[PDB]
Amino acid sequence: TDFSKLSKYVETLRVKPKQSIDLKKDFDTDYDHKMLTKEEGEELLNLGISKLSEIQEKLYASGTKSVLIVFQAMDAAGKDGTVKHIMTGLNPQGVKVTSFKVPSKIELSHDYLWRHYVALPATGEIGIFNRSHYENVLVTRVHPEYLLSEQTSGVTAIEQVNQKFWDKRFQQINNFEQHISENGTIVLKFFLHVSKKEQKKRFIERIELDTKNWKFSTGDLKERAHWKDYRNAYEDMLANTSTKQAPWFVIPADDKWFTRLLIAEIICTELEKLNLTFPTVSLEQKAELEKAKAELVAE
Ligand SMILES: O=P(O)(O)C(Nc1ccc(Cc2ccccc2)cc1)P(=O)(O)O
Repeated sequence: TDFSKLSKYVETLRVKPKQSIDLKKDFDTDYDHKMLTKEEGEELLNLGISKLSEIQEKLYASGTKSVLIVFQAMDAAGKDGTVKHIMTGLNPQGVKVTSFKVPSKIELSHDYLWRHYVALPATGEIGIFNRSHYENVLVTRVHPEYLLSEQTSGVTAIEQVNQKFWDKRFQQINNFEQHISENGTIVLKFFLHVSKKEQKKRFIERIELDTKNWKFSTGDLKERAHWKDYRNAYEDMLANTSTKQAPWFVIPADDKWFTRLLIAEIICTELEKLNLTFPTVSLEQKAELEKAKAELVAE
């Protein structure tokens, strides 16, 4: 069955703990051997959103768990659109998106995890980090001068930054994710993997659409010039922070409907392992219900 074929492909996207990573070679930005049509993918994606909605309702109602979903990607990979698609299927009461911008002055007076810790989901809730704590081994690794504005980083000069520094943040991040995973949080992390070619095509398409044009600010393409350093930082990150307990998935991003299908599928699969059910109505509660109803009929 197609779904079964989809389910098998999905497992190839999970980053194994003791695996090495080459994003050019070991992971696709688009997939040729798609086991379904686009119109089928849209159908299935819609079933996924409804299932996720049922899960969210059960989670809010009864569950002893929280859920944290992380999105990282290069610009124009489809990250915001994906977040938005997932989100509008869900109850706003139980879901919270946090897009972490450049740190505030206050946030810069705490360690780099603090603001992420502060924003964690409460039990019964779903938190989505659109960008995350991982920016601290990505954008700040490509742009290590940013560490000089970090009063907690202990970096007065970029020569001080080396591989041990990054290893040490990887260990911090893992410890953090392990702690929350051992205290009720399900952690799931998605890297939307767009090709340099497709990013260009999307950038040009945005530049030529007058409806979207006004959102461009000076230097929005700067990160594309550091494509290779980002690739490197992503590779090293993915090889050292995917655990069985807090896995990374590398999602091909060059076809958006498919990217969305995959993420919805993985989230459903993973949260289905919690065996969430609605509360059931005991005899005592049943009695109360029938008593309440009799009072209304008798007014
Ligand atoms: O989903 P939408 O909101 O319609 C699009 N978002 C978007 C974000 C930033 C910009 C400014 C910009 C950035 C780089 C190159 C040229 C222009 C334009 C549009 P999209 O994510 O679908 O592209």
